[PDB]
Amino acid sequence: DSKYQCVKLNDGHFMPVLGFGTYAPAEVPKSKALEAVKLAIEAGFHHIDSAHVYNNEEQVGLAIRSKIADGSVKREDIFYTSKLWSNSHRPELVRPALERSLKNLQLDYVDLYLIHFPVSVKPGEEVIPKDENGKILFDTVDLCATWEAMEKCKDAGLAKSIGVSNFNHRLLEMILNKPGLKYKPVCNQVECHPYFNQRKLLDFCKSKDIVLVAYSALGSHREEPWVDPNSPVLLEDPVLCALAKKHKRTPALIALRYQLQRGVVVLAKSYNEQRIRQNVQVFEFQLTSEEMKAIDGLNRNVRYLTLDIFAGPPNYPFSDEY
Amino acid sequence: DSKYQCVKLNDGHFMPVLGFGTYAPAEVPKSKALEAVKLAIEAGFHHIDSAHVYNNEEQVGLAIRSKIADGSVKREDIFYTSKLWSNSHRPELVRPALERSLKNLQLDYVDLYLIHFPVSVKPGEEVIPKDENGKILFDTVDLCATWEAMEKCKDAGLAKSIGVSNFNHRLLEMILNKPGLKYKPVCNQVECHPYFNQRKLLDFCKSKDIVLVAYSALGSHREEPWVDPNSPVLLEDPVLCALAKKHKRTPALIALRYQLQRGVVVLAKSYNEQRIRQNVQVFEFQLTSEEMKAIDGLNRNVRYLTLDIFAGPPNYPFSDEY
Ligand SMILES: NC(=O)c1ccc[n+]([C@@H]2O[C@H](COP(=O)([O-])OP(=O)(O)OC[C@H]3O[C@@H](n4cnc5c(N)ncnc54)[C@H](OP(=O)(O)O)[C@@H]3O)[C@@H](O)[C@H]2O)c1
Ligand SMILES: NC(=O)c1ccc[n+]([C@@H]2O[C@H](COP(=O)([O-])OP(=O)(O)OC[C@H]3O[C@@H](n4cnc5c(N)ncnc54)[C@H](OP(=O)(O)O)[C@@H]3O)[C@@H](O)[C@H]2O)c1
Ligand SMILES: C[C@]12CCC(=O)C=C1CC[C@@H]1[C@@H]2CC[C@]2(C)C(=O)CC[C@@H]12
Ligand SMILES: C[C@]12CCC(=O)C=C1CC[C@@H]1[C@@H]2CC[C@]2(C)C(=O)CC[C@@H]12
Repeated sequence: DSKYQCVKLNDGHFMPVLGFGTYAPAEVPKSKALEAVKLAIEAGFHHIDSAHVYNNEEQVGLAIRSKIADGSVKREDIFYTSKLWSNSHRPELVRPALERSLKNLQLDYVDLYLIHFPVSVKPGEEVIPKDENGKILFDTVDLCATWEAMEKCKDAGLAKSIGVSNFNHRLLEMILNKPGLKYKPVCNQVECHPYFNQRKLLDFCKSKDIVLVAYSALGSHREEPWVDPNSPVLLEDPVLCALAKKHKRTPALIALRYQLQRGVVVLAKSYNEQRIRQNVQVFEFQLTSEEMKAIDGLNRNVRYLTLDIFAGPPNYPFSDEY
Repeated sequence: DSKYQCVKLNDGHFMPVLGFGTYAPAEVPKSKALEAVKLAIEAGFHHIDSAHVYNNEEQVGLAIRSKIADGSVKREDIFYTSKLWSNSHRPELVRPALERSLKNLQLDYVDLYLIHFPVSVKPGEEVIPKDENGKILFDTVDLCATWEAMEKCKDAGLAKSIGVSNFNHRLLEMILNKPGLKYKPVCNQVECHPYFNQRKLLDFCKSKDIVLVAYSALGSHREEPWVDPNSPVLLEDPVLCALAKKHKRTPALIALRYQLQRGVVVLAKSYNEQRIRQNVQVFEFQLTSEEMKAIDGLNRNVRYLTLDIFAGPPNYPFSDEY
């Protein structure tokens, strides 16, 4: 209980292998993230994933400090992730954005800070800046300079570990090859589930001792207009539903356990007390090789989150094969 | 260095996934055991595996206490395993054997106690009792009764968890189907390596929430007469050597990593300070799907430890398919 399952990252820190997702669609009020994160900690989640752009870090920070102050957990046993939004990729703005997140959290450091998405937009107060014709104002930024600035955040102790999200093979290579590289990314957080299992990019990341962290592992929030409402619903999949019945679990738990067995650190968002608790059952059963092969067979090239609002610049990550 | 990778067992306890093997052939002085377990703890091993029959518990116990007393580690961060030898299967001899191990160790409890080998031999003080012409004297003991005595040792707090070693499918079912079963075995510790990968037994264990723990994962001690001197040397395999070269590791480290990635808890014995430290590097890289498949391909029905001196009784575990 005072113990939990973690993986060693390439900088020597440890990451719990089940993480709590905190993004909620625009219609959901704030008090909701506060209570959900408390419940998550209560249930046994020790890894909590957020971002500046989720507009919840005040509530998330409060939940974590509340659970430390009530004695449920110590700060050392919470692994909190934040992410740098694309209007702060300029290296002059990286540390201020991190300090801005720490101030909202009222925490002294994050355990992990990520580059949220590799397409940069113009700096300023708008998170999606637009021109007088409604066109997104993209910015030309060298992400190797952004990386340098993230490395100095780790040196300052403001982020214990640094990594990336939504990077493809070419963009990881660009960082791993950077002149004067000090710290590799510990992770690449990307969409990953049995309809899009990312085996090629997963193998690339394993070959470089980068951990792949899976978001939308339950099929995503399905929030319009980010996700099309006619994409297939992952947790309705017949093979997952059959395995869940066989195991007396649930399709979600099957989807979660698949990732754990393939060496993926898996996130799961739920703001529902029963499902938050149910998701921790991932550690209570195992899948056989034939079950794991049946789930591998489900891959169908369904990307829920294409984020094509950001397509056009060379750093848009999803037009490459991987 | 206060975190480390563990798996949850079916009784709620946690087992670190790399364990330090302490058996050495007769010719090696027992002082090497004391020194080796101190090095292993110093290198970051938190799981230590021994047995009454290894004749080293006085030394292993002293190593553990020496590292507790020096402030290196706390008792709650060592996972210590002992095993019940076959001269003590009669239920009335199970607790006296556990107490005898605890007195030799000077510990108040083991974290794990296993039935070492399912064939029983005549009770008394010899661990391999022989007749007038040097033949083993076997005994007829109902392992379900043995198991009940094991459950009472767990209830007494003298073993935090209980499990088995060298059990096959049939023998595990015997236990799982016993009327009145209180505690399933948490594990089945068996020979496991790329030449004998146990995929059938491993799948069955995963389906029953039992963790398979691999011994002889580096290809065994190769001690004669227990291991056929003509059997192939695991760590000379060209697939393992090629993956070690690709990874800038060693064939031993590839064999260890393979087990971690298939959900097996792996032991490694070394009494060499350099190799003890090297073996912990298992947490510093990852194998790709392609490399895992290539290692899967090596399976070749080579069992180093046939233990065929115990063949004949029906509980001899290695005749069955799995
Ligand atoms: N790096 C990035 O770009 C990025 C972008 C997106 C997201 N993320 C991170 O990844 C997290 C997870 O991804 P996601 O937000 O898309 O959602 P997800 O985890 O795939 O969850 C999808 C949905 O599953 C439901 N659910 C959860 N547990 C369940 C269970 N046991 N049974 C049935 N349904 C269940 C949730 O509804 P209820 O809440 O009603 O349970 C939720 O709406 C995010 O919250 C965020 O922290 C990162
Ligand atoms: N349950 C049971 O029936 C059972 C029976 C047998 C054993 N076991 C348990 O499992 C343990 C391990 O099995 P094992 O004793 O057969 O041996 P093992 O772990 O397969 O292999 C040990 C041999 O490998 C060498 N070695 C270790 N690390 C190495 C490296 N990095 N590179 C090259 N060589 C390396 C050791 O030599 P050095 O020492 O010289 O380094 C030794 O010669 C035992 O010690 C015991 O704790 C259980
Ligand atoms: C990152 C994000 C949330 C998590 C998710 O899954 C999908 C998106 C895509 C667009 C982001 C959005 C969060 C809020 C943003 C910044 C806006 O206010 C307009 C664009 C939008
Ligand atoms: C059980 C054992 C240890 C670990 C291992 O690898 C397998 C063996 C070989 C046979 C056992 C031995 C321990 C020493 C034994 C018990 C004797 O005193 C005569 C037979 C011999």
